[PDB]
Amino acid sequence: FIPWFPYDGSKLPLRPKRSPPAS
Amino acid sequence: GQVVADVLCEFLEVAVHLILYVREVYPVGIFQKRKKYNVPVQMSCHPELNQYIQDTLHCVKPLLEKNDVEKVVVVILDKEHRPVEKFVFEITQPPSLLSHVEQLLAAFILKISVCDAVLDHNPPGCTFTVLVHTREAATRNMEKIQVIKDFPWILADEQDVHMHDPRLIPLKTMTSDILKMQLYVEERAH
Repeated sequence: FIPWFPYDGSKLPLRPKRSPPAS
Repeated sequence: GQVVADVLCEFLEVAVHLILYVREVYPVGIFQKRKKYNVPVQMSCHPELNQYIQDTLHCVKPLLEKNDVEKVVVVILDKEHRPVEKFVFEITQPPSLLSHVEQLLAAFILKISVCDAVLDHNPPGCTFTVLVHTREAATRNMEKIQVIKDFPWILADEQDVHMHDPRLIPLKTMTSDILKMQLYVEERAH
């Protein structure tokens, strides 16, 4: 088993600006 | 057009709902037992939580139709906003009577349950966020994911993403003419 897309510090991913409701 | 992007979002919604249940990000009182892909799952009945998950995947869907998704990651963060766990869905799309896709997606849902047995319990008070790794660099076109007007997306930075030498827990790997997808867990040492 090997991951197909190893963690690349150059290409940062997208993240929702909002946060989910707290528990 | 083509529809495997439509079934991936509903799968990711079911997978996110199940991860929040198995990793205990939310109390059992907001979850109910439903059936998806002919397997029992625990779906959230919290409206604000459901609207967050749906608004997240409603923006991921157009990127899947364009073949612009490497990874969709569910990230569990401790009370100090540090990633304690990452559920990485590596996605590849190679070039309608296809319940084969569902029976293949159902196997990913069945594997998620084993996280309760192989992962150490998360700290109390954890939250979560979703990371989307587009194929084309997100900085090139930031507007491609801003499909919902009151649900903006921003670039994550290293604090939301980085974990120092995390333990890798492989869950499932599938290769087919239909779909190629891997699911594994990056777990903090702790």
